[PDB]
Amino acid sequence: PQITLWKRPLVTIKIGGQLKEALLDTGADDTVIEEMSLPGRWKPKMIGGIGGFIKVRQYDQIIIEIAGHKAIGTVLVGPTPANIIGRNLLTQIGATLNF
Amino acid sequence: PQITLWKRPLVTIKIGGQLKEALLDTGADDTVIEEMSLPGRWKPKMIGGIGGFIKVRQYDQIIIEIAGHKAIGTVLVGPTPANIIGRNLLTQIGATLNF
Ligand SMILES: CC(C)CN(C[C@@H](O)[C@H](Cc1ccccc1)NC(=O)O[C@H]1CO[C@H]2OCC[C@H]21)S(=O)(=O)c1ccc(N)cc1
Ligand SMILES: [Cl-]
Repeated sequence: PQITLWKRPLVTIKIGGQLKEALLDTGADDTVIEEMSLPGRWKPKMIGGIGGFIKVRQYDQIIIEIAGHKAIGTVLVGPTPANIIGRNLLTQIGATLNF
Repeated sequence: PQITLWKRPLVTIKIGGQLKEALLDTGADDTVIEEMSLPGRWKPKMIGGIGGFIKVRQYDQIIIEIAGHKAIGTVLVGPTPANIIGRNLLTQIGATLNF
């Protein structure tokens, strides 16, 4: 779809078989999801944002559906203020910014 | 223009008579600019993201040119690690996310 920006660009995702709400976030390099149980191996990592750094679990090669579009890639799981879909997955679904 | 998301969606902006590079950020409600000495009145604000909150100065009705497109609106200034063009100004330049 074409998504205008008067409202937050919130979509439904499916991850680990579970539906969640997430924000399409062109300012995020990486995808960061709130704490949840997720099948797969993970590695400890840190990620920084506007306010500093947090600890996350890095899950590689996770299947995620984003507004009906399939991606398979890295998801960081940790205490984020919001579920954010970053460029690592937005590129997989063919998203571009246009003006 | 169309901006793909393989790389950070950085554009040149003009604000307070200075040129800067900034992210076109669909995940940001508001525009946040790295510390700079803007004239005029402001109001304190706190904004939160990954890692917690930062203190910023909220300036209203600030003129800002974004990739050659004029805009005017609220700009938050403070110790952000990135210049962030948020939805309050993305809408003014007619930006959409498309997939
Ligand atoms: C977390 C979002 C809901 C909100 N953020 C916008 C977001 O696009 C930031 C924007 C951003 C960009 C660079 C540095 C800090 C913040 N990106 C971000 O945190 O991405 C993280 C995940 O991937 C990594 O790549 C960038 C940092 C990491 S935010 O910068 O915290 C922010 C929060 C509150 C307001 N009012 C305005 C902006
Ligand atoms: Cl505004």
